[PDB]
Order: sequence, then structure tokens, then C-alpha cells
Amino acid sequence: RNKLRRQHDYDT
Amino acid sequence: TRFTEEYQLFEELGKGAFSVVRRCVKVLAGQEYAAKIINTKKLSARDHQKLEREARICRLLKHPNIVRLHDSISEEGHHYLIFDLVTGGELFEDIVAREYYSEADASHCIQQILEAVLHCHQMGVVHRNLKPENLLLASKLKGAAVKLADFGLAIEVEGEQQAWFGFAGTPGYLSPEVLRKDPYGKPVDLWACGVILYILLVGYPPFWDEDQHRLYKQIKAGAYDFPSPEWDTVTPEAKDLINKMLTINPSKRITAAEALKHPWISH
Repeated sequence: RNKLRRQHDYDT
Repeated sequence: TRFTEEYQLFEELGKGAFSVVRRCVKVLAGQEYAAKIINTKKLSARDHQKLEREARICRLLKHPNIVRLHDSISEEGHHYLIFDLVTGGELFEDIVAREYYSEADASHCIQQILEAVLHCHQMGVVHRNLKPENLLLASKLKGAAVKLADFGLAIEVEGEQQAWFGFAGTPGYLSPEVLRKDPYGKPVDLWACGVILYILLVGYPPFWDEDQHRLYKQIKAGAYDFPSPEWDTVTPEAKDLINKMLTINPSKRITAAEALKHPWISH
């Protein structure tokens, strides 16, 4: 299955 | 100025890149709060802009399921944001620890997020960065309220008008319309609810590739699934709500109003 991970925000 | 004269700092609660958050007390009130203390010296241009926005937008919103900003002070090298005290940590950390949620809890949780989202949309605010990291549990208690946090990327909108507000958010939770570079609005937050709800039930996300440009195709094509056997004991009304949230066309996607009236939540 796809793993759940902490992900960071894009702001550009 | 008036942070020193009105408030008293206590223990470290969390550290940032250019911010610390410390428990504090408005002294003549004897009410405790979470003081995010930000080194304004260290901040860049766009960082400053987001801070002003975050302070004005938070202050528009007053809902039990939204982390309330009570005050905003500035002191040459430090800005103090006086928030709700919140001791239960992130919904992310609580999902890992518990791995997945029963349909009952999943319903009770997504319920609170949707109400908070409804308030935002009713106040002409779109969060854009809805994810379990930015959803916080009130306390360590086993029925503690969920509060929406981090409006640093939040925007103001005029009624139901869509516009290109820029590429912003977290790859896993980005709406198809954002990725297509189409004008967007309230529906993006309801896409993010779909991905969060999906994670609550089975404990893993519906969109992931190690290759980001493939991930973005997976989102744009609506290419998610309900793999056997884990999803075979999940109810069709749970899947139904999710399918309505993970609609490719914002125009056809269920709103916060409509989702709160969904049988899976309603009953």
C-alpha cells in the first residue's frame, strides 16, 4: 500500500 | 510594549525555523494561551506577508473547531501571536499512534473539520493547506475537539468567484484544479477533506508516487482506489461521501454544507 508521510507546503 | 505588561511566558511547547511556541497567561484574566513568538528579524519578504495575512484571517474566524487568535503584538525583533492553548498534538501523530480510525470516530472527526471548513467558506476564507499536520487535538483526552490551524497559506474570496490565487499547498492534498493551473476557490478544501477522510479509515493515503510528476497525474486523473480486503468491510456510504469529495471537477464536487447533510455524517 501507499505510505503515509509528513509532507511540506509549497508557497511559490 | 504590552506582551511583557499583559502576559507571562511559561514552558516550551514547540520550536519552528524562525518561531517558538510557549504556554502563556493573560495575567489579569488568568486564562492560559499558546504564544507563537516569531523572530521578525530572521523572516524573508514572503514570510512577512504570510504572517500579516495569517493574523488578519485567523482573527476573522471564531469557531470551536478553529484554533482562535485572541491577540497580535509586535516588538522590533519579535511578533507574538496569542492562540488557543492546545495540548493534544497533531491528528497526523494520533493517526500513526492508532494507525486507523473506526467509521464512527472517522465520522465524528471529519464532521468537526467540515464544520470548521464551512465557517471558513461562510467567512470568505479558503485554507488551501488542509492536512492532518494542520489539524490539532485540544488535549490528550479521548474525545478532545479537533481545531483547524496554520492559515499562513489561507486566502480571501468574493462569494463563489474563482481566480488564479497561485500554486500553493502540500502535494498529497493539492486539488486537481490547482495542478491544472485553473482558477479555483472553496472546492479545493473539500478535495483535501476527501484525502484526509480516506487516510482516517484505512490509515494510508489515496494519492502517492515517489515521482512527484506522476503523483500530480494520479491526482488530476482522479486515479484512487479501494483495494480489497481492508475496504470490503468499509460501508458504501463512507466510500460514497469520499467519491463526492474526490470529484475531479470542482463544479461537481460536494460543498461543506452538503457534506454535513450526508447520511454517513447526518446519522
